[PDB]
Amino acid sequence: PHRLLQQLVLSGNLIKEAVRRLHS
Amino acid sequence: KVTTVVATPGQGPDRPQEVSYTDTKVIGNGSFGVVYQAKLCDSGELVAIKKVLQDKRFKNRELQIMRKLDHCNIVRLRYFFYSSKKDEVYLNLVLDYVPETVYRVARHYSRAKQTLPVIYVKLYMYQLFRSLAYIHSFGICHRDIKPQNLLLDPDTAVLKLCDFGSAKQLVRGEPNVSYICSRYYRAPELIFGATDYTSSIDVWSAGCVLAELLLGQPIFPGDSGVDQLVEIIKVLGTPTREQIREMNPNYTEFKFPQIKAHPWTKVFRPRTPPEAIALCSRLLEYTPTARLTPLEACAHSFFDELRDPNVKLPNGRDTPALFNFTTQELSSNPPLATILIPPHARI
Ligand SMILES: O=c1[nH]ccc2oc(-c3ccncc3)cc12
Repeated sequence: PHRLLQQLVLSGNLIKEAVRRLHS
Repeated sequence: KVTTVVATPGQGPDRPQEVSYTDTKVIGNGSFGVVYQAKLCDSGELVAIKKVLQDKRFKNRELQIMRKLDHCNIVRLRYFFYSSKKDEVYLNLVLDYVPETVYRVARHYSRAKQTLPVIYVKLYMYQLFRSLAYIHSFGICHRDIKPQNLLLDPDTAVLKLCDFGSAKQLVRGEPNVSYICSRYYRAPELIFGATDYTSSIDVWSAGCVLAELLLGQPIFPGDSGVDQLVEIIKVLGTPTREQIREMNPNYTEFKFPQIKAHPWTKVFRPRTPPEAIALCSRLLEYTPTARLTPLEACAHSFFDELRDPNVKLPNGRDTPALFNFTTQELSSNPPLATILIPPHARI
């Protein structure tokens, strides 16, 4: 999550993915 | 050996002078550089020497910051000198030596499966907030607040903030790097990629230290950048659309599952002092402007015991100086001085 975090921020899916990883 | 150098006083002068030191010993090494421990020849006083590789046609941010600062809760820059691979230049920061860190003390109790005495939690955190009040009044943001950067004199319980290698004088409108601060203590706006953040990221990190002192372990132990947010969401839930805008106006997420915050009272052990939890809830806010200022944090009810005339350290000793405030330190809210300085503290 360095390039992954960058992607998430750029694609506007950061929270969506974090919530998914909560797992859930 | 006895090493003699020409070094400039961190205070100013700034007129160079011969400084001699001995008993040189490596006590730290990283990508930043090397930290030595040494003994001054005329004083016998111990010092730390931070050696950093310097871009010779540029100025050092840490040096320029360190030269401005003079505060009982900040590590004192005694001298600085340059050396000397052939054409390579190293900047040497000569600092007052302090033997312990909040990290190593907290780790001790943690490994002993017990919590740090509440009085120390008040003492260290209050001194932390003071140091922050001080540096923020210059517009300087530390950007690396963590237990490892909080030095402790174990006898006197004096805390000194150190390691200004990430610090920056923040100017509104001028962007700042987002990938900053040690992960566990990194403010959520930084994870969201904010470049227009403020000194309130230090308050978030201070809140993380507080929580860690209460838990015996980091509150948000992320395994990565994204997982760091996962950890935050477990406690705070998801941010509102308004909190997202407040954190990073350039970030947009139209759809996401909303999650409610976990109650603060269940985050901590049942016997955690309710006032410590209350303070924590006012520091660990998504909205950067909603967090307490360091001064406001100093004036919080949780630190009431520190303002009690009869307060003592568990070792019998009197507490360090807590009320020697300056105009610079009080500048964000000058009237708070009458609450911060209790009647027995005045001259
Ligand atoms: O800036 C830093 N980066 C890493 C280690 C370190 O240790 C000190 C220090 C200062 C005073 N006494 C002991 C250690 C500063 C410092």
